[PDB]
Amino acid sequence: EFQRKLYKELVKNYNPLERPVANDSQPLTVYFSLSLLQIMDVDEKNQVLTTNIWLQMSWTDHYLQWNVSEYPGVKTVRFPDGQIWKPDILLYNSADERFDATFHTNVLVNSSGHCQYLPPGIFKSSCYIDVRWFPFDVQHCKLKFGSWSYGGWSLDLQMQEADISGYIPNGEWDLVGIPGKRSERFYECCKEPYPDVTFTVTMRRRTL
Amino acid sequence: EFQRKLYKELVKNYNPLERPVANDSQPLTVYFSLSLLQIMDVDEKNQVLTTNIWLQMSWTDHYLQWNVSEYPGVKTVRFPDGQIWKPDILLYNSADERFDATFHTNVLVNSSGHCQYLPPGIFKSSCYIDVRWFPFDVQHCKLKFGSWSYGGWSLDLQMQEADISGYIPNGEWDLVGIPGKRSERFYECCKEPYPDVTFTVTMRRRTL
Amino acid sequence: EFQRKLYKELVKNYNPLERPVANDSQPLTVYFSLSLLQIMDVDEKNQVLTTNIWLQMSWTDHYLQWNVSEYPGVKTVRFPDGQIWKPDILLYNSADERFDATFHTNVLVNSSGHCQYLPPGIFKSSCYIDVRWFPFDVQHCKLKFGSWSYGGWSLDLQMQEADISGYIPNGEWDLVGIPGKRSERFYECCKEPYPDVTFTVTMRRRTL
Amino acid sequence: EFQRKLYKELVKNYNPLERPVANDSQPLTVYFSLSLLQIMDVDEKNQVLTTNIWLQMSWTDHYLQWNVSEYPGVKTVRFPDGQIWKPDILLYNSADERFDATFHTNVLVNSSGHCQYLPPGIFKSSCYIDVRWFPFDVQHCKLKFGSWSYGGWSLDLQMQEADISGYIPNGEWDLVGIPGKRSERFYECCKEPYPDVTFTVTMRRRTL
Amino acid sequence: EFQRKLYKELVKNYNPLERPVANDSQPLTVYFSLSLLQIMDVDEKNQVLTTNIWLQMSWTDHYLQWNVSEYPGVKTVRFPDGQIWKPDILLYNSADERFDATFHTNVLVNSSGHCQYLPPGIFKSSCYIDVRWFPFDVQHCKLKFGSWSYGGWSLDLQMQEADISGYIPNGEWDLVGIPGKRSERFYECCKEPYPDVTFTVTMRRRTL
Amino acid sequence: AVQLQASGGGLVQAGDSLRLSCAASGGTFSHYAVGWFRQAPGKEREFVAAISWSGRSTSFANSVKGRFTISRDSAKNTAYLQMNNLKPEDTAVYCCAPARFGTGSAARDEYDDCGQGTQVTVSS
Amino acid sequence: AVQLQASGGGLVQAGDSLRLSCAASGGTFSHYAVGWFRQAPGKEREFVAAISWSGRSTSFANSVKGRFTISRDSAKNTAYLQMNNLKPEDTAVYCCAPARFGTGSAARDEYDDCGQGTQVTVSS
Amino acid sequence: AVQLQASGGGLVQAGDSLRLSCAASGGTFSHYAVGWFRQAPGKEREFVAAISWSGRSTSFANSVKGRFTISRDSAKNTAYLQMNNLKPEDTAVYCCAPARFGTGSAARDEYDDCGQGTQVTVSS
Amino acid sequence: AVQLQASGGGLVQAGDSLRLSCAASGGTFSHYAVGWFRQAPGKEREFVAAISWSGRSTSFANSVKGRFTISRDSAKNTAYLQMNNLKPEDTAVYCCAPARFGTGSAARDEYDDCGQGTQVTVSS
Amino acid sequence: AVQLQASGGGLVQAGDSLRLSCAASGGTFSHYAVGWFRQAPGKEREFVAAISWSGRSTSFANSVKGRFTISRDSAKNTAYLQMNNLKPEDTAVYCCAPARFGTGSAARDEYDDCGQGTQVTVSS
Ligand SMILES: *[C@@H]1O[C@H](CO)[C@@H](O[C@@H]2O[C@H](CO)[C@@H](O)[C@H](O)[C@H]2NC(C)=O)[C@H](O)[C@H]1NC(C)=O
Ligand SMILES: *[C@@H]1O[C@H](CO)[C@@H](O[C@@H]2O[C@H](CO)[C@@H](O)[C@H](O)[C@H]2NC(C)=O)[C@H](O)[C@H]1NC(C)=O
Ligand SMILES: *[C@@H]1O[C@H](CO)[C@@H](O[C@@H]2O[C@H](CO)[C@@H](O)[C@H](O)[C@H]2NC(C)=O)[C@H](O)[C@H]1NC(C)=O
Ligand SMILES: *[C@@H]1O[C@H](CO)[C@@H](O[C@@H]2O[C@H](CO)[C@@H](O)[C@H](O)[C@H]2NC(C)=O)[C@H](O)[C@H]1NC(C)=O
Ligand SMILES: *[C@@H]1O[C@H](CO)[C@@H](O[C@@H]2O[C@H](CO)[C@@H](O)[C@H](O)[C@H]2NC(C)=O)[C@H](O)[C@H]1NC(C)=O
Ligand SMILES: *[C@@H]1O[C@H](CO)[C@@H](O)[C@H](O)[C@H]1NC(C)=O
Ligand SMILES: *[C@@H]1O[C@H](CO)[C@@H](O)[C@H](O)[C@H]1NC(C)=O
Ligand SMILES: *[C@@H]1O[C@H](CO)[C@@H](O)[C@H](O)[C@H]1NC(C)=O
Ligand SMILES: *[C@@H]1O[C@H](CO)[C@@H](O)[C@H](O)[C@H]1NC(C)=O
Ligand SMILES: *[C@@H]1O[C@H](CO)[C@@H](O)[C@H](O)[C@H]1NC(C)=O
Ligand SMILES: *[C@@H]1O[C@H](CO)[C@@H](O)[C@H](O)[C@H]1NC(C)=O
Ligand SMILES: *[C@@H]1O[C@H](CO)[C@@H](O)[C@H](O)[C@H]1NC(C)=O
Ligand SMILES: *[C@@H]1O[C@H](CO)[C@@H](O)[C@H](O)[C@H]1NC(C)=O
Ligand SMILES: *[C@@H]1O[C@H](CO)[C@@H](O)[C@H](O)[C@H]1NC(C)=O
Ligand SMILES: *[C@@H]1O[C@H](CO)[C@@H](O)[C@H](O)[C@H]1NC(C)=O
Ligand SMILES: CN1CCC[C@H]1c1cccnc1
Ligand SMILES: CN1CCC[C@H]1c1cccnc1
Ligand SMILES: CN1CCC[C@H]1c1cccnc1
Ligand SMILES: CN1CCC[C@H]1c1cccnc1
Ligand SMILES: CN1CCC[C@H]1c1cccnc1
Repeated sequence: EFQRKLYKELVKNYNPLERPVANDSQPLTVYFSLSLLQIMDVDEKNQVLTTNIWLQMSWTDHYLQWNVSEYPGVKTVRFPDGQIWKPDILLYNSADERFDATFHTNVLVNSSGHCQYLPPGIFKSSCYIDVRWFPFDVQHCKLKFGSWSYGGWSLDLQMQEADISGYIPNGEWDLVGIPGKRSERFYECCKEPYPDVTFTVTMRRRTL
Repeated sequence: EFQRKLYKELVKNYNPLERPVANDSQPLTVYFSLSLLQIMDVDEKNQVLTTNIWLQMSWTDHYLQWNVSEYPGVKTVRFPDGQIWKPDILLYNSADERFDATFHTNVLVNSSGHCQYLPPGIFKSSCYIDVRWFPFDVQHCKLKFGSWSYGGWSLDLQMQEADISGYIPNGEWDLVGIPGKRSERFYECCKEPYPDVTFTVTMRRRTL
Repeated sequence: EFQRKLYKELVKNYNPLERPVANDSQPLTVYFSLSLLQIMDVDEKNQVLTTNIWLQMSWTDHYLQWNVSEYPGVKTVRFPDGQIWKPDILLYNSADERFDATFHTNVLVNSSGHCQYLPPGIFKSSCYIDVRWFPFDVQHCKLKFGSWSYGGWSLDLQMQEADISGYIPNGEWDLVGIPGKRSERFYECCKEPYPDVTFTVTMRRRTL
Repeated sequence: EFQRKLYKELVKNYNPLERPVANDSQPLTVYFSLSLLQIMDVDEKNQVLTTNIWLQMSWTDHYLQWNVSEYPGVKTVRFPDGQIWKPDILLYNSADERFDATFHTNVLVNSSGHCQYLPPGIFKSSCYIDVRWFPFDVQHCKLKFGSWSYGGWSLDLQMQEADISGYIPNGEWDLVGIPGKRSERFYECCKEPYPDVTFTVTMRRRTL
Repeated sequence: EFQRKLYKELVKNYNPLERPVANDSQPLTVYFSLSLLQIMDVDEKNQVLTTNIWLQMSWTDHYLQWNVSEYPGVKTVRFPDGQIWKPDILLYNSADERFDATFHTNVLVNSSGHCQYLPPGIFKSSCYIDVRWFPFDVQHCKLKFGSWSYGGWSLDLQMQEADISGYIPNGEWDLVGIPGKRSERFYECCKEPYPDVTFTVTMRRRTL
Repeated sequence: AVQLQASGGGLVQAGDSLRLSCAASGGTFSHYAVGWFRQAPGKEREFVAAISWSGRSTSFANSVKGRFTISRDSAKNTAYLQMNNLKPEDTAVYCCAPARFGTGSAARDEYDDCGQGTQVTVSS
Repeated sequence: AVQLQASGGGLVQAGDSLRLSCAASGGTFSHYAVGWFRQAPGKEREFVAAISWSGRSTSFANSVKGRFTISRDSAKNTAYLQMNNLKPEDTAVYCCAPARFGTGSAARDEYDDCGQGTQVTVSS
Repeated sequence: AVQLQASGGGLVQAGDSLRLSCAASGGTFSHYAVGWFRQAPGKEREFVAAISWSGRSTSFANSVKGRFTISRDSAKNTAYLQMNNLKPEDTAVYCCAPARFGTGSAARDEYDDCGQGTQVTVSS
Repeated sequence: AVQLQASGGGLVQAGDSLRLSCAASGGTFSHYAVGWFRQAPGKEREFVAAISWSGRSTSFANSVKGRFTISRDSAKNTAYLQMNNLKPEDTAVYCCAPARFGTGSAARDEYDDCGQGTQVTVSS
Repeated sequence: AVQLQASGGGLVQAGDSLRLSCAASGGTFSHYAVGWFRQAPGKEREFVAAISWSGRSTSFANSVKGRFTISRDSAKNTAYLQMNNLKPEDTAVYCCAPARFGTGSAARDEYDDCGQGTQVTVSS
């Protein structure tokens, strides 16, 4: 059995608290993307938007690598939560009581050390709905994601276009697009800049 | 006492993170089935369906085997959660805030290494209800289950017919049938196909 | 100090995953009983009954025994959850989202190895309420309890009469009795029969 | 550093499952008291009372002692949950779904081995509200606390007067007093008597 | 790799239960501050205020220090919950059922041993709303934070001005200011004074 | 049974039989298993034979499989080890160890510290 | 009591009595138990006798069960071991070890490192 | 297979071949791996060769890489070790140990206690 | 301080004094404690003396309590051990070991591996 | 790289130089660190020198700090240890051990079992 040998070899000397970088003097690049599937509800009185979304995070470990010729039949491995390093990506404008509303799943790694992480969830965010132009109006709701404890010089966050291939049309609202933008801000807490990624919903009310 | 000896022998060198396959070059076959017991509620305003369901997963381990002649009186063992490998079957179209709403129970294994897993739960899923034909209409609600991190070439998912022997008739809706279908899809995240199983509810409103 | 010595001696070689039987070829006898204290609510629209109930489970371990003459002053011990074997008794017709709604407490054992377990809880179950005879009618609500992974030949479940000594009368419903019955059923999942215990509420509406 | 030495010395040979008594043949004395801060809500339809309360439990360990002259600068220590023995005091007439609604905090111990425990919480209990004398009436709501697995001969529970110094007056109800009483009862489950402490709210409706 | 070496060196002999002080005879100074971002809701009937807030706690460890010249490329480290000492700051006037409603995140430490902790959350607190001057009135809601088990002589709590740079204006209420004040009180439980920090909301209703 | 003490050693000639008795004291003898170990003059401790707490399971070494036997007696709180056709390489110190509700296996992690044993010597 | 030191060794003749004293220092002597071990010239360390922190429980070996005795004295922070009818095989180094709130058992995992002991020799 | 016993030792001359057989008993032989160790007169135990439970993986030492070979036989529940071109430094005691579903590696933490081995001596 | 090296050994006459120096390198010397151990020719390693990272706590053995002393010097990153009135039984190898933020206790689990020590011999 | 084997030993005269080579096989040599240990005739194993998996970190003992050097070569999957000005006390057996993504430190818990080493002797 080669899977047992591979797992035992990989687990050796691994520390989940260490950022999987090879130089320690350069930031680790992480690619972030979104996949919306359904706008479950749009609350006007409470200014809350509910949607079903899958997150997509991609990076490289450099510590989980092996030669496939020495472990025939093994090309990918999966690790549960709390056993390998994972980015702490959070939604800034969260309206849920728990704040974080993501279901943790396994992380998949291939021979080259490339790690992918796609947690599904139902996210509630605070959005401002304008009803001045009731019959005809376009609403813009923003979702802001970013690392909470990792800033610049440590984690370089890059954006990828959102996927709407599996989107399920809503009976009362029509989606126009989900543009994304990457920004970098300064906070009074620290002098280190922090990047973030913001996506726009761009909903439109149906006149019926 | 033979139960202690059997448990101690089985626990040796076991790794929950390893797929219990004997070749590592062939997929592990898992049989999946459903057992509905009651349609607790059908929400039209929120487009949500609530039901009581038992899942049924069957597979083989090849690592939990023993000769019954050497352990007289012992023919089955039970393992709690987190101590043996288990499929990560999830409902794609989940409407619950927790996403996963299954109560974890023990896994039963017999002398041949056959493992069964029947978690009960109350599942909430998003369904579209059409009220155009209010007095007379048939509603189709789909429940889609699949592995989240295990795709083709690793886990071969097979379907079994749903059981409705213990179904409790509802006072407002009548069940016509629960057909099931197995499909295979491609996702932009990975080039590996992923199978899934979809069941249909086929409810009908009672004219009273 | 004798309590430390007794605990250290008892903990040796104990495995929580092993059924505390002395032969391995005979079922372990478990006595089950109920204690209702208050019918908090009766929901007609949702067909749900809420009550406050204490469960009572009694059995024998055969692994937790000592001579009181060698440990003077010690006659009982208490073990928390997850450190000793416990029956997996569950309510089949549960309506709560969590399914299981029991608060885990300590298990008390005396010198002879007799274990008692009395978890309190607030249980929600699905009951059918008939309002055809609105002013005068008797409602029968059934609560079904049973082992989920232990069937016949392993766990012999016996019933004891319910206790209503501490029952608090309700201002809108009157209790007539709580009869209990033990049954044995066959399920399509396995060929091994499974026993269960069912209790009836027998409520009556007050004419005011 | 003396704090590290003190902690390391104290942790040796300590067993959280052992009652911190010096004789094993005498009950451990525990003093119990309450501190109400606000009557957040009084529900008449559901017969439920919500309040903000701090519990106060005081006892002695006899295992956590040291000479302050050998550890200069150290006079108190704090232990988290699950690392030292704690009484299992619970509210019998609980209406919350979780049953237990107390936030666990640290336990403080001084040089003599005296342990104090003051958990805050918001408690929901079932109370009967009589509206026959609507404009003028006094409502009595009882809160009953007691040990669940420790009875007589093991834990001697004593009562202390409730503290209302920090009480915040309510705009619709006026508090008259919170008398307390200690009682001892027998239950059909065991032949060992169990003590309990009951407090009364004594609310009055404001005529406006 | 220097990050692994630094983590392994730091973890040695560390005890999370010890207050990171160098003398044991002087209090540890902790700076506390608040950052409000949005007044999500103001409930008048239930006397509850909901807001989105980030807490800011700053202190020094004296046990997590290193020479940057011996670990080139490493200038900061991050520790998860439960692995290092953290202040037990809680909100006294909490109205949430869980009482504590803070999402735990990592703690960041730089070469000098300075630790920062900024948990985000949605806090519910009990506030009194006066509607006598309905069209025109200013409401004062107080938020009180303090250490629960650490009093004077152990933890010296200092206050810092609140940050409102990222505040999002509300459509129905206008913020005037968030003054803060540090106080010290005596409780009947202990003779040791306890400090606390109170912030005021100072909301005003918009006349539209 | 908490404290086990072995006895019955002595000097015997090659090809003879010997009976060793391990007596229990300090607890209930029916709640523990009995295991036998040999120390040898200049070698390490080695398992010899073991019996479960109920007497339904027994285990032996490979060089002792056919010549030794083990039995229980709860009335006298004594375990008996019978050795037949002794050989010169059997000269060593035999020690008796308890195991609470043991399965009578060769694993050394389920036993407690052995007591003071008995020396036996075989002369050619 | 944190740091225990044994004394009272010497040369004695077979059949005589000897009294060894283990004195405590560095902490509260009433919070710890006392255990005695023998090193022997070429053998391993072996338990001899032990007494609980309160003096209500005592434990002895099997070859010392009837000849040795153990007592406590909190006034002088001293544990006393009395040996009667000494035998030639009792010549060894005796060491004293503490155990915080110990039960006076033979388990070696509840004791701390032994100190520098006292040598005793018995001449036939 | 639960209990493994090695045999086939003897006296051989330098440059000859030898075949050792490890027989299994007490369980299913196809569920365990087989590992070989050498004790040596005054040195510590050292790994020699190992084979996985399915026979698809093998491992050897560095001084034995080219001269030894390992094979399985489930019909007779026996593992065979063939040694060719023996050398004077190969004189030692060889022991056989099982490993449940082992990968045939040199790690010592996945094996059970070795049994009583066979002595082999090589004369120049 | 990460890497500690001891020096100052030599040959001395009974009743004389000796000063040993343990120098630190590879890290901050003020973040670690220093402990001294003796190896002895045919005995096991034994603790001798220790000092906390701040110098406010010290610990000594029982046979060295009155004759030895320990001091720190952060300027030279050196710990000094002064031995007075040496005795013939003090001839051994002395080694110096670090402990990160240690309390200067005798516990061996809070120290790191000792380095190469210095041999000292006392002649009667 | 999974399996490391050392070579290059021999007999040399005091004051000469020697080059030892540790070759890797069985895996990727760039994913592991290399550590050197000395066994000595009658002493215990001791660390000598170590190099990280990337070659950016090195560690040496105190008696070898100035005379030895360590280098890597991924092309030949070989680590080289150069010893200059050998001394009589350097006669011992040198063994090479791997460490997956090691930091080149002296800690023994991050290394795997050493292989069969090479004997080197220095004559005055
Ligand atoms: C493991 O996966 C990675 C990434 O999928 C493969 O490396 C390349 O990664 C970039 C993005 O970082 C892709 O655009 C390339 O297509 C990837 N190369 C491919 C797919 O050949 C890496 O090759 C994979 N390792 C394997 C297949 O053994
Ligand atoms: C253990 O259970 C398995 C499966 O129930 C038995 O193997 C066969 O499995 C297939 C399905 O994979 C069934 O259709 C067969 O009926 C099973 N054989 C039977 C029931 O004889 C296996 O035999 C069982 N092991 C036992 C009973 O020792
Ligand atoms: C420990 O408790 C058990 C059960 O309570 C006692 O054994 C008997 O158990 C049956 C039910 O299984 C009761 O009807 C008997 O009354 C019990 N015997 C009694 C109460 O004497 C057992 O005796 C108890 N052990 C003690 C008291 O040492
Ligand atoms: C530790 O606290 C206890 C209790 O607070 C002190 O012992 C006495 O306890 C009783 C109640 O059990 C109080 O009424 C006394 O006032 C306490 N004595 C005092 C306060 O002197 C004990 O003295 C405290 N230990 C100290 C201060 O070292
Ligand atoms: C680590 O951070 C601390 C605090 O940020 C720096 O020490 C000083 O801390 C005070 C507040 O306690 C600040 O007002 C000073 O500005 C800080 N000094 C600075 C920023 O130079 C400490 O210098 C930092 N260590 C580094 C940068 O290596
Ligand atoms: C790490 O990055 C720095 C600059 O960011 C560079 O100078 C250095 O060479 C890098 N490390 C290595 C090993 O090349
Ligand atoms: C993997 O191993 C094979 C077999 O030794 C070898 O040919 C190949 O080069 C290795 N792969 C890499 C990337 O070194
Ligand atoms: C594993 O499967 C492959 C093809 O899927 C096959 O060639 C190989 O023989 C199988 N393994 C064994 C041990 O037969
Ligand atoms: C189980 O053991 C018995 C007794 O040795 C044997 O006859 C039988 O063949 C074994 N079963 C298998 C499947 O080998
Ligand atoms: C176990 O039960 C079987 C029958 O159920 C019986 O034949 C056997 O004797 C019992 N065990 C013992 C040890 O008596
Ligand atoms: C318990 O111990 C006492 C004292 O040795 C003994 O008399 C009694 O018989 C024992 N109890 C049992 C059930 O053996
Ligand atoms: C324990 O209490 C009993 C009576 O309750 C008493 O006889 C006994 O003496 C007490 N223990 C001690 C050590 O005094
Ligand atoms: C604490 O230690 C000091 C110093 O040895 C001593 O004087 C005092 O009596 C001790 N306290 C107690 C309660 O023994
Ligand atoms: C600790 O503080 C006290 C007074 O608070 C002071 O006397 C003492 O010197 C301080 N400790 C040190 C090591 O200076
Ligand atoms: C850090 O190390 C460098 C190099 O040895 C040294 O020059 C510097 O003084 C050190 N820093 C401190 C604060 O001692
Ligand atoms: C960038 N983060 C998001 C808001 C707070 C800030 C932060 C900075 C340092 C540690 N934790 C959080
Ligand atoms: C097939 N899965 C279900 C949707 C996401 C996808 C996936 C792929 C890889 C890792 N995790 C999830
Ligand atoms: C008897 N149980 C209740 C319903 C499912 C069934 C069962 C059988 C085997 C394993 N788990 C559950
Ligand atoms: C006194 N307790 C409160 C009600 C149940 C009873 C009890 C008795 C024994 C074990 N657990 C609970
Ligand atoms: C100061 N705290 C806040 C209220 C209770 C008090 C307290 C005192 C001692 C231990 N826990 C809590």
